[PDB]
Amino acid sequence: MELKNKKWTDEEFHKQREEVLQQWPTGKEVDLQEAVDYLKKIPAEKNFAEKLVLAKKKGITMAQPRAGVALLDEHIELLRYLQDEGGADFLPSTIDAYTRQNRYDECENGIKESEKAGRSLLNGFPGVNHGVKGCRKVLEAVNLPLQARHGTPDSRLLAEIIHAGGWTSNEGGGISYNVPYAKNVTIEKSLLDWQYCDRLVGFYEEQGVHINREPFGPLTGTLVPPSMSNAVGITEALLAAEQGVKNITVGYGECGNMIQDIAALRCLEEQTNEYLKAYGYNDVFVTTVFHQWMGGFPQDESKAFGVIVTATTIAALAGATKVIVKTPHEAIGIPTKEANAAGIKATKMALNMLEGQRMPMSKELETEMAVIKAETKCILDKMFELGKGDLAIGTVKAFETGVMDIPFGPSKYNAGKMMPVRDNLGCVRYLEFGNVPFTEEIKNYNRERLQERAKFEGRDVSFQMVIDDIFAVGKGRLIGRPE
Amino acid sequence: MELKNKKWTDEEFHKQREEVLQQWPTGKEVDLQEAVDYLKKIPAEKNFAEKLVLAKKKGITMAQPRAGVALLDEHIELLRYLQDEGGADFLPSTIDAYTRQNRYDECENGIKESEKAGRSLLNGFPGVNHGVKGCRKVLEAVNLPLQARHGTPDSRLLAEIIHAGGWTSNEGGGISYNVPYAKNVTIEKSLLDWQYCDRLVGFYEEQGVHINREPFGPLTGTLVPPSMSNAVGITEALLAAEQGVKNITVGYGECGNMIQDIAALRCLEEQTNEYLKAYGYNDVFVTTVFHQWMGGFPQDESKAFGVIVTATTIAALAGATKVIVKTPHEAIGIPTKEANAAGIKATKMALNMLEGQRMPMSKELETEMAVIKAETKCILDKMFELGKGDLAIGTVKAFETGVMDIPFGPSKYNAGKMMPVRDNLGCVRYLEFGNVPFTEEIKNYNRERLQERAKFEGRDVSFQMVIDDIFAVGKGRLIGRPE
Amino acid sequence: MEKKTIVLGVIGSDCHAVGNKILDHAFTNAGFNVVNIGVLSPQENFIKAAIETKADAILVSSLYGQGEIDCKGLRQKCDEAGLEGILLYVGGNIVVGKQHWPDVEKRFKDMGYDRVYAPGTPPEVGIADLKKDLNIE
Amino acid sequence: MEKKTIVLGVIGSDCHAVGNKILDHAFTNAGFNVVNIGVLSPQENFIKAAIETKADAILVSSLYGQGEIDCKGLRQKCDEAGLEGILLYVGGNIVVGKQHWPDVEKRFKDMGYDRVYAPGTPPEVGIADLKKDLNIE
Ligand code: B12
Ligand code: B12
Ligand SMILES: CCC[C@H]1O[C@@H](n2cnc3c(N)ncnc32)[C@H](O)[C@@H]1O
Ligand SMILES: CCC[C@H]1O[C@@H](n2cnc3c(N)ncnc32)[C@H](O)[C@@H]1O
Repeated sequence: MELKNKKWTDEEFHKQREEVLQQWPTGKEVDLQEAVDYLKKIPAEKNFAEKLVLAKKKGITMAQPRAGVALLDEHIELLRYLQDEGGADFLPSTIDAYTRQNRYDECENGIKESEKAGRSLLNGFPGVNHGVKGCRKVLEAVNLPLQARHGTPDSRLLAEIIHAGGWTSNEGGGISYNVPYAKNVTIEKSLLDWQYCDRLVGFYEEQGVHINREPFGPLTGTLVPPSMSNAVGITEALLAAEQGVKNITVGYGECGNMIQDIAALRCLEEQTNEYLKAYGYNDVFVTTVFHQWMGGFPQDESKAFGVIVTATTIAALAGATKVIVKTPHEAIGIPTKEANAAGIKATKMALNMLEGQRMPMSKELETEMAVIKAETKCILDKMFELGKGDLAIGTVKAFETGVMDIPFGPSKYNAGKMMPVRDNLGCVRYLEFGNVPFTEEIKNYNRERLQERAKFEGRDVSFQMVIDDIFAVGKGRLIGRPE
Repeated sequence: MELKNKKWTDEEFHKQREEVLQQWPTGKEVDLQEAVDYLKKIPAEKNFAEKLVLAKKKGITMAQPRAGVALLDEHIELLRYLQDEGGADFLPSTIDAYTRQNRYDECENGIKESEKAGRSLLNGFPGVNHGVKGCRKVLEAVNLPLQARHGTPDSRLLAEIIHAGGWTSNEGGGISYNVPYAKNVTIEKSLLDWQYCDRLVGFYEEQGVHINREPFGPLTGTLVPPSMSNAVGITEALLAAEQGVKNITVGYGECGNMIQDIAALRCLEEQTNEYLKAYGYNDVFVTTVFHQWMGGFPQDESKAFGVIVTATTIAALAGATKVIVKTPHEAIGIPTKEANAAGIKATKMALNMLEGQRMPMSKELETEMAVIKAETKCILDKMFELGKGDLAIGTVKAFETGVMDIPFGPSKYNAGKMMPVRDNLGCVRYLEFGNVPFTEEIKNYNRERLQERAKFEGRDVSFQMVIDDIFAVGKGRLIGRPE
Repeated sequence: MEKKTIVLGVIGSDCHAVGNKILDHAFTNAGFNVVNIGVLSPQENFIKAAIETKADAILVSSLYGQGEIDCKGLRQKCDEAGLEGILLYVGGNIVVGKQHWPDVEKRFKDMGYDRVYAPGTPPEVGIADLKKDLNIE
Repeated sequence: MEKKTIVLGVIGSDCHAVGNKILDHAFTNAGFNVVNIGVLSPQENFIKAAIETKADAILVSSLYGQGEIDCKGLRQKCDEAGLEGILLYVGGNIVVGKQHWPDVEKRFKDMGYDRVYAPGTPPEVGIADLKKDLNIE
């Protein structure tokens, strides 16, 4: 297939489906006619798109954990605990990393070893191996909407299975589920394969079945400047809407400066709506998800609560529709159900302690918002230029030329030239610009802000500051100060 | 002695000291000449007043816990743990309640019972019974400044012992350590005995020994409107300055709405400085302390962390010089050293995650600050008028006539007519005004904000909402919504 | 007729008052005559109120933790004052620190308290126990 | 320090890369020649690199938890490839979940790993251990 930002025809989409469903024997359990009927029978309280609408209307932030284990019954018991004891508003199913690399043979071995060991040797739920039948058992055992959360360059079959399995949201995108999650996958291929995932949701919407799609804002979770992260999210939203997706949650990973994070989430939401309307997508329901600190966590569990709950306070004051819950086991390993529930309870407590409260507008916030919108528009303008008006082609050439560049991304198709670092108040700025197409005025503001940190710390801004910032939160503070 | 807001003469004060030092045999260990030399040998790192100055200078918020047990060595080991493992910036010594009621006989019995049981049967440290000798042993065993934290209407002997013991801050005030802490003590008598505690600090300052004084802002910890709380703190600050106090930390108890709380702390600091300078006290160094939620806590420890850390975020963004640490055992009992260190670590993590960040000015914040100052000035204006220019007499008469009125105060000298309740955003407002001398415009703003909650909850504003608000945080949310 | 009278206070050198006000409210709303002696109340104040009002129960609240000291000997003093068999309740935060609750409950029952309540007990629990114990359910 | 060559990678289907970058930075600064095969590396990539570069040690990083699977059999393959006695290190977040560390260390040592590192191990610990093990302190 050639890559073009255009809705696949029904015929072209059907041809792809028939190939994709053959990639594992559980694909034979996907019956689009039957799945539509099953999806339409799901109560609204368990439909992710409809509950997001509810959250927007009521102006509340919903808490969603991450969670997944190899075996079906243990996974169900896990999700039931996070629902019942944790108080989750949405439920995940986090997919294991073998599935994300399409290694269902290794999934199966991991399943058997997990059975033998009495504990999960997989780092998530192998949804392709458990098939439509298993994913439905998960949905039928819980009372909350379910969303696949993962990190999969080629998610086509996983998407067929989890949607037919009644999970009414799929997370990911052709950029955000490639560059942080792969090394050898071309941007062109991941975009094409994520066109399939968006097109499947488009098909379902055309039958009246509402399914949420959530681009993965945080990317590498390591000092991603808001404007580069927002440019990715806006791009993936536009690419999804073209394939017929109607319900989109754009996401952002916390950087830690409250004003910057609130500016970012508002710019993300405002410019996502603006760009969707500019390009003729007039019936897309946009929500936001704020991810609690996605960098290295401190190992001390009390300090972990300090990160979890400050992060939640930022999410609540930003007016995030959703917040993703970190746990006090973040530094160590996949959380126990008790550690996860602990994080959920602390998060929802914080949310209820902040009911209805929003950061009011200020000069400082409006200034940071204009910075981010200007920086994001530089990147997106150049992408449309490079693609000669086609955003999907422009994304490929943007990565080829370093116009879009994700810090620390393992993908060999990521230039790895742009370098981020915090300023003196902890705002993530651009240290090295690479080929990121900023005006001199925008570059000067980044340098001005960084120079204040050089003055305060008595040292030149440098990659050592970047390393310090990478370790700072794990060592107990936001900013990587000397010593 | 008659009550006047006039610095005691050296002769008057000395006459009182010789009476006070006879109230327990440990008064014989107090030698003012010797104590001055001892205080002057404490390094600056261990002087509370001087460390507050450094905190203000560097723009940082310092975390201070509460802590106290019957026996000396156990208390020392406790404080060392909070210092070393907790990372405290300041150390308390919380006095037991028998001391606060001057029942040193019962202190002595509790010491003996605590020795027999191998655990503290006292809820704090009996500083008077342990004497200057004991209090100096605490100071010599730690590496941080020491403050007595208590709740004592007649603190004269305690103050003598703990200051001569090297503790360079004393918390309290003639109002804030009477009405929430006493039943039968007249306002005139607690003001007079606190004039003593303030005058002792004034003597020490005249010798060049710097000692901090901290009025107890939160009062009853139970929905205290910011303007009533601030009027108390400004009053106690002015009454202390008149006796020669030079280093004052005015305090405020979190109400839970971030904008209201930040408005409250800034109004408190601004009007304390304004009033001090208006009344000719031109060399007073003012700092602030923000108390994390002083109402009922949730029993669930993760939820408790949610309160602890949201509260710390408010304190940091407010620019508080100091924040007092709650622990996950708040709902249950006096925390273990581990639960206290847990609270300190979560708090300091939050502070370090917010380094240098402050709530920027907003129209919303500007409005709430104007409301609080106007409300506070009505109360203080009426007090001065009632006292014919004398604030101490004005305070006695304000309590006699309900001009100053502390929600749920046990003091029979507290009118108990003013009734507080939260508005639809969680801001504490005046539900019933009693004799609080507000203008009709001030009263009408309070009613308008409360009507939004009636409209939103579908029920009339009422004392039932107050009950609901009293239980809400323990039940997992700020606002006592129905059902 | 017989409207039941309770004595309600906070024992010892304890000044906590919000719970006392809530408990007064709720037990009054439940139909009890509440003789509220308030905070900072020595044992004798509970006994004197109980005699003057012919109270059917004494509800001791102890929040500050030193109730494990202050609560000892109430039952005996109630016997010696002629109030044999009166209901003695104790609740709040009655020992210093988080402790294993069954151990705490036995400790106060061993002092002669009929019912012992853990932190955060709703008034409605005490109201239901008192109606049952007084056979007025 | 005298120069030695190590192979460095992230094993299996694991895509975490920030630690790989720091470890390469740190071990390069300490004077090592780091042959960095990067993320998503099967066991064969470590061995092929060790052979081509005559490496003195293989540092297997494993963050995503499934290293307990992926890491089994590396030593045997190193033996069969003629790399007998080569140093094998494994660190990162190498099992799924918080576990009792002595059990984890024995599990990976029994697989044939010379040193096994817990979560949050500073690279300086690995560098010092490697200097000791290669006797170049
Ligand atoms: C607000 C508060 C304060 C205010 C109180 C204002 C006032 N005068 O009322 C202030 C700040 C002044 C205060 C002071 C101190 N406090 Co205080 N306070 C609290 C707090 C935060 C909430 C209490 C409250 O009002 N709750 C709401 C009301 C409605 O409920 P309640 O009082 O808990 O009681 C309910 C239930 O227990 C039950 N109940 C209570 N008694 C009874 C009896 C019966 C028979 C029944 C059936 C039910 C029942 O029903 C009540 C109503 O619903 C608690 C901790 C918490 N709960 O989160 C600490 C707490 C009670 N305080 C405590 C302490 C130690 C102190 C001091 C004694 C400090 C000291 N070392 O001297 C001082 C008081 C000095 C003195 N002389 O006693 C400790 C007790 C420690 C322990 N027992 O191990 C607590 C538990 C905090 C802690 N975890 O350390 N406090
Ligand atoms: C940022 C991050 C992400 C980013 C990574 C971006 C990228 N491509 O690099 C994103 C969000 C994409 C990501 C994805 C996922 N992640 Co992740 N990630 C992290 C996080 C938050 C920090 C990692 C980090 O960069 N630290 C900073 C660097 C400098 O330190 P480091 O990586 O830990 O490595 C240092 C030390 O460990 C040590 N070290 C490491 N290896 C070795 C080896 C030797 C020999 C020595 C001596 C020392 C040593 O030195 C290194 C340098 O300082 C951690 C949790 C945490 N630590 O708080 C989770 C974490 C590693 N992730 C985890 C998981 C499970 C996932 C996924 C695998 C999800 C899944 N189920 O598939 C996916 C990846 C998909 C895949 N194919 O593998 C888990 C692992 C669980 C477990 N082991 O039980 C963790 C621990 C989170 C958790 N507690 O659940 N993640
Ligand atoms: C670093 C990856 C981002 C986040 O992804 C969470 N995550 C991944 N897999 C699982 C799982 N199987 N169960 C619970 N949380 C999981 C981690 O905790 C981390 O916060
Ligand atoms: C309710 C009193 C306010 C705060 O005062 C703390 N407090 C009182 N006494 C001690 C003590 N002896 N040790 C540790 N904290 C103490 C309580 O926990 C509460 O948060």
